[PDB]
Amino acid sequence: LFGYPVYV
Amino acid sequence: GSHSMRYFFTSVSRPGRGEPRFIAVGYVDDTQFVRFDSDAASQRMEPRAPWIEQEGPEYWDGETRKVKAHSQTHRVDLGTLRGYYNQSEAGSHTVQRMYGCDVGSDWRFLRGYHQYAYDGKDYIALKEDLRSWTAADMAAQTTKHKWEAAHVAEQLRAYLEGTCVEWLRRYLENGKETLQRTDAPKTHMTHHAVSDHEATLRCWALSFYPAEITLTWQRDGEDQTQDTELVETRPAGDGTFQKWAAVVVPSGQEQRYTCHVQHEGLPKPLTLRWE
Amino acid sequence: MIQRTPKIQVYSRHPAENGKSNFLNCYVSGFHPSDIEVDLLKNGERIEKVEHSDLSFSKDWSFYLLYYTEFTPTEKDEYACRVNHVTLSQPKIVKWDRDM
Repeated sequence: LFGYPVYV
Repeated sequence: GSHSMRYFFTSVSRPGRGEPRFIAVGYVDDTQFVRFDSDAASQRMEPRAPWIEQEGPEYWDGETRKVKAHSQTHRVDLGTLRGYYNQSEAGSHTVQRMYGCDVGSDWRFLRGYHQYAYDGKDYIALKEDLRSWTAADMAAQTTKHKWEAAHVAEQLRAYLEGTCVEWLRRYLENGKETLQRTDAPKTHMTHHAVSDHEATLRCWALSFYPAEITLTWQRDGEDQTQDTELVETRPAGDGTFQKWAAVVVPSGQEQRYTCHVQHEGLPKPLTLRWE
Repeated sequence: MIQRTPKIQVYSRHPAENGKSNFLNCYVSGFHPSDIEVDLLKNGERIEKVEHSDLSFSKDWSFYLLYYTEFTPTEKDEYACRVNHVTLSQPKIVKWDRDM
């Protein structure tokens, strides 16, 4: 699992 | 041979009926190994495969933590997108995200993925070069700009080329019996009277793993592609898959037809014939 | 907005053999949006203890779910899968055929 926040 | 690791995320807004529904699942090849359901009681990432059940609390708390975070960012995305498309509040919409890595037969990094979809159509994808983005909508542009400016690709590349791959081979070794196995198909044929001058020959392939498989019919060694009924490969529920291929044979012509099965669990391809 | 019809297949996990334990399956796939109503029927009535896989999707984004329940096929019992989805004017019923 990627551990960093990503927002469109 | 080659292997993959993939995480799937689905978030669906429930206008008025509470928070959006969020479901996450992770797979290694065709074997699912974890899940998270926002509507479930645990509120924890849970095991779906025997081998990952022994990980340790450090693993489970960590993954439950990162999956909750994904839940939250998707909850915000639903709002963001609604704006980008000037969409109503009463509407239910869907955001999907998939990311993962592939490694070749040498178990070395081969390909990484990271992509989003809004209401069933492509929204934005990380290109194979893992350094640039592919946006379709005009809306997708805004997101593409955001990520290029915040350097999102760089972070995902590092993850897809390192972390993702290291855990893939960790699971491969730890789940060796399950993941590095191969279940050859158990085949058989059926013959049923369609009329007085035709019969349907259905060639079966059962209990096989992985899902990839080639199942065809030939008439005197010639392709019958357009004259074959092929069903989609389906899951049996126990970790194996099933599939069939049927052709209508003009009476007295069974000997002309051969069924061919290709699967990596077979020492060599099969050539079946009703006889 | 995109709406894709679900493909439906109803079959058993193991080749059916009267009197022997098995699992009756209903695989729904290629659909969108995700809400879908799936029931397993015994001689027309709804079966109560039916479970399903965790929601997942293919590379084209379309969804797929496996609904299943334990059962022992007999010679006279009929089984079927009744699906419903926004793309279907009415609930679609597909009968279980031992040879499909």
